[PDB]
Amino acid sequence: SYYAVAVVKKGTDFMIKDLRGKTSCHTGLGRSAGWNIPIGTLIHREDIEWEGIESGSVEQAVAKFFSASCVPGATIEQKLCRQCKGDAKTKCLRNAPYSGYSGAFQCLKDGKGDVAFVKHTTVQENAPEEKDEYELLCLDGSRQPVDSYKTCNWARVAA
Ligand SMILES: [Fe+3]
Repeated sequence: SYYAVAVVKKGTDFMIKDLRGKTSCHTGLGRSAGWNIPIGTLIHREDIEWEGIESGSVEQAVAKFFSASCVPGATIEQKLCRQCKGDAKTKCLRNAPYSGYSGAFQCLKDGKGDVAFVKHTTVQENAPEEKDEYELLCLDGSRQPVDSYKTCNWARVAA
């Protein structure tokens, strides 16, 4: 079991209400801290209105919602692939430089994203020497520092 956390650089000042039109980094299409929890959360405080109905387009309603994302694994929406590092043909594959926990966070570190949707051990695991350079978006419209994820997380995820 992990916690889903939303990780941001210190010195940006956007809160959870303020996410529309930001850029984002996800581990990949369909993963738990990655597409599932933040996108469903955003859908249920009504930030992402489900744009589709020729077609349940979740990918569309999300592309409508952030400016540009990296979401390795994305099928339909070429906005979702727009911040991804790598080659033309490769960069948005389900494994690619920006795929996964480590890659979602490297997206944000690299400046390629304003937020990374990840898990509670990602910043320590990947950059223990730069943890104070980050904080976490809480659901209550505050920030807390990276250690505070028990008190600052989008959800607790099963095994
Ligand atoms: Fe996961």
